[PDB]
Amino acid sequence: IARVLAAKAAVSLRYDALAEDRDDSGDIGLESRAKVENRLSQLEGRDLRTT
Amino acid sequence: SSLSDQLAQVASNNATVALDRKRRQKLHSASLIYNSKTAATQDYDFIFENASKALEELSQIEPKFAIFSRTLFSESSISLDRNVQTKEEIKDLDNAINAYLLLASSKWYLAPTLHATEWLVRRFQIHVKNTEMLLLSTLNYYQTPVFKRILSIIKLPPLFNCLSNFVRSEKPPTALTMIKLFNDMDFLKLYTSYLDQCIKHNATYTNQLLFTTCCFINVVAFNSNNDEKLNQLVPILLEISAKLLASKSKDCQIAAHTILVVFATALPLKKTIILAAMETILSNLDAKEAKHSALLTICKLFQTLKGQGNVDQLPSKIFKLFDSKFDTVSILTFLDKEDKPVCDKFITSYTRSIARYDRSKLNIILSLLKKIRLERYEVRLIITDLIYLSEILEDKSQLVELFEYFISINEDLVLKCLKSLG
Amino acid sequence: DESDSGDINALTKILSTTYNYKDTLSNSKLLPPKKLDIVRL
Amino acid sequence: KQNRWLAVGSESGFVNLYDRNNTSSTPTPVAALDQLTTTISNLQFSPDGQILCMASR
Amino acid sequence: PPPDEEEQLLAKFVFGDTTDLQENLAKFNADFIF
Amino acid sequence: EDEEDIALEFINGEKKDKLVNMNSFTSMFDNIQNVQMDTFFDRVMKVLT
Repeated sequence: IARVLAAKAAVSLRYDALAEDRDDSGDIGLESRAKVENRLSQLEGRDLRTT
Repeated sequence: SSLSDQLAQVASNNATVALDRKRRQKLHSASLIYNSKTAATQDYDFIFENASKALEELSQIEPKFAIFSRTLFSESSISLDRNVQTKEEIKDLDNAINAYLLLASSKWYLAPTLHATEWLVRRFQIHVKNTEMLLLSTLNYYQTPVFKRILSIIKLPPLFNCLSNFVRSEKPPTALTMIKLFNDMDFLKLYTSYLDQCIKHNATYTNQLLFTTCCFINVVAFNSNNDEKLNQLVPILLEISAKLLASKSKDCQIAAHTILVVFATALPLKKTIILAAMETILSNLDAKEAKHSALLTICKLFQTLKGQGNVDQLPSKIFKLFDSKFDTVSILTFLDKEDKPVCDKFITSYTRSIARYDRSKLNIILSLLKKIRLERYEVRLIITDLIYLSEILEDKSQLVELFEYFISINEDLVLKCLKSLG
Repeated sequence: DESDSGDINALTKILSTTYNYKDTLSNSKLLPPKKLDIVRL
Repeated sequence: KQNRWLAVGSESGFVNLYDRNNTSSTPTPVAALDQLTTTISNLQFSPDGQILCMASR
Repeated sequence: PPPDEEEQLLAKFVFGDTTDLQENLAKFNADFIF
Repeated sequence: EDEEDIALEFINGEKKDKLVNMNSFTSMFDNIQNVQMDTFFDRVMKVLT
């Protein structure tokens, strides 16, 4: 998750810093937040132990 | 068989006798509110006192719980033991317990229910005898802390061994494993029976239907590649759909709408099964919200039809039933909304049914065709039937107008049908 | 207790009569999506 | 009869499939098949237009 | 003369009879609760 | 016109549909809490469409 969150952290950041007409809404991050939340779910949903 | 194996079967039967002190400690130690060390110290009177109060709070929330006060939570129940009773008596006790587990299925979030069930766990050892009913009622709370406690104090039946790992484990059972438990067919028959009891008693609630729906849908998806298993799934799960559709409660019917649609896309079916499905869907369609879900389901089913007569007209009984629950104005409204699902095949069938059976609606045909773009093969079938209409039915302004519409759009196809027919 | 001697129970009935729940692919003129019926010569 | 499918091969293995029945300078392919991993040396449809056999030599 | 009702209650408590309970279990019809 | 052209005219008429795969309804479990059945009904259609 640290790898996934950091990678999406850079994308959300580079839009904050270098955007000319950025809106004060945070839309890009929220979409990024969903992808990390989904990635966490399937990553956590797995069980190493055999069932 | 070896001597050890047979003695094991004797032990399993004799689990709740409490022959000696050490056995009495393990049995009495199991609890849903208290830890082991405190549990051993308590007495039945103290436990029952909490339950009597807890049941009273549940009674205020729901009057039905008050009945068990006369049977399971009565002061005489303190002296009642299951090991000492006869075979006939234990069945009545099991029936009383199973009924209670149904009512408490929806109130597990409330604190008092966890106290009330403690009396049954301690007094009647439902965690050993009625193990299956307890797990089935609390299946949807699998992530809740209450479900974790249930696993720790319960010995899993042979069908539920998918949860064997998650007994006394920090992580709660994952969503993925619940699909595995439902995947085995034997569990589905078991869950079907429990679900059937809920419908008979009208004990269903949204959360159960949501969880029951989600597992059934997923089971189909997990079996999409293996056709032969999907075939074995149809007898079980479609049978559930008939039962859910029988229920008056709308949320039960909507779950049937979810589960039917996924098979239709998952596995092509005979038209007779599809047509039979419509009649059941339309028989008990009264709730508006169910009414919306039904219409999408009807359209989705026909799209899966991929055989000759796919766009054949509906049978007469089916047509009259459909118009009763969906007047012509409604379907036009459905055709209006821009985000409509693809429904061309059903409208082609519904179109031809009007020409065969209802002449006065023939004007509506003009409106319907304009709103939705039908496939070329569908249009050809419509033209062919309308041609026969003119020969038989008297010529009408609406009738010629329908041709006149087909004159305006794709005139050449009109000649081809006329050339082949007349 | 029991004797046989639009109805809601239509679907459950049609299940009883039919054993094969999958439409025959011989009659249909579109091929199935994921399974191919292919034989070597 | 007019053809309703168009497939364009590529060395990387991708095969972009275009629905001829539905015009623009930039058309969006309906699907982008990538199961093969090598150069597509043959693209051919079934006579009725229901199977596309893509191969790499 | 037969026992009064209020006697049957005390007799139920003193002797710890459970026949009354077992009767209700037998009469327990699930549909009635629902 | 011939019978074949009618048959070939069906195959053009048929339109693509999204097949159901194993990892298609897995996400439902995540957001199956405190949602009315009707909302859940729509989402199943959304993934199906």
